[PDB]
Amino acid sequence: GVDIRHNKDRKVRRKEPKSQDIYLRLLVKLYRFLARRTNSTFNQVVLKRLFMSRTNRPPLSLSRMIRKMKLPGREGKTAVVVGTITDDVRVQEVPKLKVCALRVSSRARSRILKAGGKILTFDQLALDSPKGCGTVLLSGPRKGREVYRHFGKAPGTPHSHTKPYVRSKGRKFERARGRRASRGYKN
Amino acid sequence: SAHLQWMVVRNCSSFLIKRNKQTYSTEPNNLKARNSFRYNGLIHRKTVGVEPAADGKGVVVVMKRRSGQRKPATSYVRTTINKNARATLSSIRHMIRKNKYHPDLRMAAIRRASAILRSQKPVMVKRKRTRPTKSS
Amino acid sequence: PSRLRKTRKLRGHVSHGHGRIGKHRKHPGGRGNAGGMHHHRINFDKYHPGYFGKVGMRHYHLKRNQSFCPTVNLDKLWTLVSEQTRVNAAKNKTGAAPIIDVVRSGYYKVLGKGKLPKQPVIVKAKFFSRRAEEKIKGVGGACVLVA
Amino acid sequence: APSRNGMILKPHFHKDWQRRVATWFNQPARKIRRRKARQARARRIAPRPASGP
Amino acid sequence: AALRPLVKPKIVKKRTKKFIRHQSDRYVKIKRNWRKPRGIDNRVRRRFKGQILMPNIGYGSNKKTKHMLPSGFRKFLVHNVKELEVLLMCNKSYCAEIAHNVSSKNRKAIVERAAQLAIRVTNPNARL
Amino acid sequence: NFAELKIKRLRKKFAQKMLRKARRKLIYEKAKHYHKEYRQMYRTEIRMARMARKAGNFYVPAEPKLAFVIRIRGINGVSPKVRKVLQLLRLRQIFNGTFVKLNKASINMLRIVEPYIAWGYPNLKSVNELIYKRGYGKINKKRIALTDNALIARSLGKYGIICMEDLIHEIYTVGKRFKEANNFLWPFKLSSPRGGMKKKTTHFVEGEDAGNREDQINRLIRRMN
RNA sequence: GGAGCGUCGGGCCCAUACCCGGCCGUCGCCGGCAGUCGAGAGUGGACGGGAGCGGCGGGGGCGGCGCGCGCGCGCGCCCGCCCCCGGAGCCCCGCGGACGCUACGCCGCGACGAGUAGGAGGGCCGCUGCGGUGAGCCUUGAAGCCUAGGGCGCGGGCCCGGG
RNA sequence: ACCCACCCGACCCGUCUUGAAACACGGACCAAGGAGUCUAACACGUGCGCGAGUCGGGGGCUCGCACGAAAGCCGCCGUGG
RNA sequence: AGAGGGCGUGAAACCGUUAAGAGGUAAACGGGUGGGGUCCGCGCAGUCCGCCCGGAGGAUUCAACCCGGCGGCGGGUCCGGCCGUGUCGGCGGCCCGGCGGAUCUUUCCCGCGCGGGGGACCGUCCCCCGACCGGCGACCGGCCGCCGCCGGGCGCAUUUCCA
Ligand SMILES: [Mg+2]
Ligand SMILES: [Mg+2]
Ligand SMILES: [Mg+2]
Ligand SMILES: [Mg+2]
Ligand SMILES: [Mg+2]
Ligand SMILES: [Mg+2]
Ligand SMILES: [Mg+2]
Ligand SMILES: [Mg+2]
Ligand SMILES: [Mg+2]
Ligand SMILES: [Mg+2]
Ligand SMILES: [Mg+2]
Ligand SMILES: [Mg+2]
Ligand SMILES: [Mg+2]
Ligand SMILES: [Mg+2]
Ligand SMILES: [Mg+2]
Ligand SMILES: [Mg+2]
Ligand SMILES: [Mg+2]
Ligand SMILES: [Mg+2]
Ligand SMILES: [Mg+2]
Ligand SMILES: [Mg+2]
Ligand SMILES: [Mg+2]
Ligand SMILES: [Mg+2]
Repeated sequence: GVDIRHNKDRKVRRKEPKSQDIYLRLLVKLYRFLARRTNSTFNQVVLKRLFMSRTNRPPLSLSRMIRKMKLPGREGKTAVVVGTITDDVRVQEVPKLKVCALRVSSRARSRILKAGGKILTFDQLALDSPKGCGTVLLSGPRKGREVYRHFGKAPGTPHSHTKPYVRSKGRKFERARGRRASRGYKN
Repeated sequence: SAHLQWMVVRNCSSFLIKRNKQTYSTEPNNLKARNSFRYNGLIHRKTVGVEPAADGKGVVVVMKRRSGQRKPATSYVRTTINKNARATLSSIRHMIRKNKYHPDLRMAAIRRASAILRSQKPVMVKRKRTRPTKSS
Repeated sequence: PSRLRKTRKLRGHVSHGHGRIGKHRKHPGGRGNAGGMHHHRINFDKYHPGYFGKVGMRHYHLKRNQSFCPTVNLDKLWTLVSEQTRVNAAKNKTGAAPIIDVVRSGYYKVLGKGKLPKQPVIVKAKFFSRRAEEKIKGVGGACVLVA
Repeated sequence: APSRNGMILKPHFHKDWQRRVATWFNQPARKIRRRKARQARARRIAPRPASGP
Repeated sequence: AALRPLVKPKIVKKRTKKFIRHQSDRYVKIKRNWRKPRGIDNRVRRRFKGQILMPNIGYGSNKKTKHMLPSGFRKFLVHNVKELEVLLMCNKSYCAEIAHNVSSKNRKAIVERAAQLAIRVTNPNARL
Repeated sequence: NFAELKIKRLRKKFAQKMLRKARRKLIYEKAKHYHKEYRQMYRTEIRMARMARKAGNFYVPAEPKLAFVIRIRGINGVSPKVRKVLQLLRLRQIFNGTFVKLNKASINMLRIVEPYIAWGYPNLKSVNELIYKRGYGKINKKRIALTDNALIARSLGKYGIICMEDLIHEIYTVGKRFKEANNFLWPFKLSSPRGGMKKKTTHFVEGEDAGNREDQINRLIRRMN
């Protein structure tokens, strides 16, 4: 008899993508290979991200991709995003970029290409740079989802600012006993 | 591609046959009857297939062109080899090795031809061997 | 797809995943939102702060269309018009400034979030913010009230 | 009984509602019937607009 | 002089008797078919000394010889002639079973074809 | 192209074979030295006492540096403070053992697990027999048997420890690099004590097997190793 | 003259505990393999001038960074070569690559494996009906039924023989 | 795998229970039947499509529906959510 | 009629008999052997096959080679032409290229400041040839090399078959 807890012996990370789609799965076959045979950890990070959920690979807006490449020095590079590239209607002038993405929305595609931008697929990125050399690996804001505003220290727990799940906002949906001082108390 | 359409097909094709813990595949120009990527007639730009001759004597090799698949009518190109066993193999060998065509296959293609030339063994001889038929 | 659901995997086991000390009885709490004050209170006042109690003024024959006032931010004002108004402008050389009827596009108020590009406008709208006005003037434009 | 976070929600299934469920298996059959009846009315008002007035 | 398989190793089995179901002996209503007991007290399900055994993955077969018939082959249930020609390139490792439902005319047609290709049949001398 | 490369590859081949020879010779001389070192250590303890004894004097030799610690009772119903220390000595299973350098900290940790272990001061031979018969590396967290020095070197060679012999000298003299050589060794899975024990549950002093038995840990080692 | 009681020896007895080995599963390994040299790896390769038995004349270190299977060499004859795998013949081969590669595949190393309530995963486990699909099976005998017949699977179960 | 013998092991299941072989209940035997369903609402997770949008209803245009009460299309494509 | 008028199939409980075996600790069960039965596989030697080789017998036409024909592959000279990506030149399709636009013009036209259609303009989609480059599985034609098949040649130290 041995004393170990077998409690957290199984690591819960993903191995493959849970999706069954065939084009992504080909990318996975390609980046598994590169991951293992190259020294590049870029390939490993990319590989890891191909297995993740929709939630877990959030969309990267065009404006966010602009400003991250506006940063000093990462000039004449390629931005990479395992998610999708979306438009920003609240940005106007779009520099000529180099981009990798699993998806780019039709607007975002036009705007970039009109600028003299190049768009790449991930099979194309590999041939272009199999060890991820000269890349900017970005990500969309993970904690964008409105979901997260309900997460945390519960509402009605002093110093929480945590959206309650409520049928409809309005004068008479919550905001009585436990928010006003006038009505019982407040947190 | 080859790989893309293998993704579509791997588990669903009419030619496949699971059952009894094995799997197999019945698509034509698959030597080794495997549901493999390697050994699949329909998928690959260049294909080998070693069937027996309809005569009952000999073997047919079945190359695929590259010229134009899209046009299956014209795509495969058959060729009977009805020669002295040892020769038959060598002709297949050269077809495969010295044309640099499907080099991966080739030894499987030889064994198939070999087994086919075994088939055309003698049925009567086998019957004699199994039963002694002596003194009732 | 019953095939996939959990009761298929519970077949054979006695309690059906509801335990055997305590069981699956009918309504052990009370039905629904029963006990909001008594005996379910803690859940109510740690996930629904402010359920209980009145507040504010009644309003008898509310009709929502009276208070209709959809807003738009400067952020994306140029979105209302075709790019070639914003292009034939930063060009032209008359110092023209194209009109943007915001009420046509379905927004009544113009509030002031965001940077407006240095490029004159005439914004026609039912209502404006203070800041939205200011930003518009700073671009070298003119806010315009409409009924 | 409520369990840790969720909309304290009021469904309106306390009356005998299953006595008054109204299915829509008609609707295709309906949609046709209107459409026939429509084409008939056109044909009756011969060169007059199908529209109406 | 029957068809020898390619490799005829020693199959070695961990357990030979069927695991039978608790109290299948006592009652005609209970069938031998294994069932794990889920009873709160249960001699068997709590592994007492002297009781009927519970199947585990412990008893598992060695992967080399799992599904290996005594003869050395694995079955493959052939259904008609066309279905045989699969085994052509195995024959030394898989044999052909013919199905129960196949007719005594075309049972014959299969058997002689398998005899050309040297695929061993596991129920040939039968229908007649 | 061809004959130039071939000779370059043959040259490479040779330069390896030379180096292999060299490192082998180092190993051989390192042992020979350690043979002389242990000899010198043994005699020069006797030397001392005889010289005290010549005078009306005493030679109190050094208190021991290093001790082997065998877990001699099982893994049921064991107090949480004990249990923690037992898994700070890596003594998880029953009849696992470890070398342990002694000091005020370490000794007291053994004091808190006394009726759970048998321990004491191992011989030279004990350190050899344990290392050669049951010497297993921790090599990418896989218990792997020390079949060659290529294993020891690969892991401990950044300390000057390049062979089984070096390892034995680091363990036995409790060198600078003891912590790292001792942790490299996977804890010693020894069999049951042949000829049995005296009594599991009681201390050595009082007839049983537990606790410090100092010299006599070596007898126990032989009947278990 | 213990087969009693107190003190102590040797010796022997056996648990699912410990050790070694087999086999099954699970976990872990930034695990390996989409076809390459390489085992404390501590380089490889142009290419130009100047030359050659020269070399890089550094620690009782006991040694790792440098040395004795060649660097230049045997052949063509001091000068030239030091050549190409469609052929070096291979323990490594960078020219092309499994018997192997259903990449949801295949392979290797370690570790571990009680379980109610409860949870999750996988079931080429099982039932009935639908779209597809098996140039499936079936009066030369389907379903069901029965079987001291033959087997497979850890098991749910399954397949064959005879009736 | 059928029967028999012998050595060792071995109390009857289900269940509520801190505790069941119990002098605790249910159970003579066999067959068939027999219990976590569906709708609605919410939340989180996951898969797919599109993405500052998205959406399909409801309605309409295309057929006697064999398959269709499907399928397709709509400045209704967005009244509206 | 092993379908006989409540009759297709005809399970289990339960009963009758026939056969076999057992029998003082209720039976039944798990593990482990033994004995007997039932069938099943044999063998009237199972010495099991397959390569290659050496010898010994017997028998057909070759292979190796050229020659003629067919088909296939691969290649570069991209040689010649079709083919299409990125770029530049034609402002050439632009009216013989259409849609879209809150871009413009009511110098226009038609219908009643508005609707429809022109006409500018911008965005997008197509012709002409030249140049550079990815020369891309997107194809043809010749030439080359290699492979395979058929038929010609080769009659036997060969190449087959068989024992
Ligand atoms: Mg556990
Ligand atoms: Mg539950
Ligand atoms: Mg219950
Ligand atoms: Mg409860
Ligand atoms: Mg109307
Ligand atoms: Mg209990
Ligand atoms: Mg205890
Ligand atoms: Mg105690
Ligand atoms: Mg377990
Ligand atoms: Mg349970
Ligand atoms: Mg109770
Ligand atoms: Mg009680
Ligand atoms: Mg009980
Ligand atoms: Mg009692
Ligand atoms: Mg009761
Ligand atoms: Mg009763
Ligand atoms: Mg039932
Ligand atoms: Mg969701
Ligand atoms: Mg009848
Ligand atoms: Mg009847
Ligand atoms: Mg009937
Ligand atoms: Mg009798």
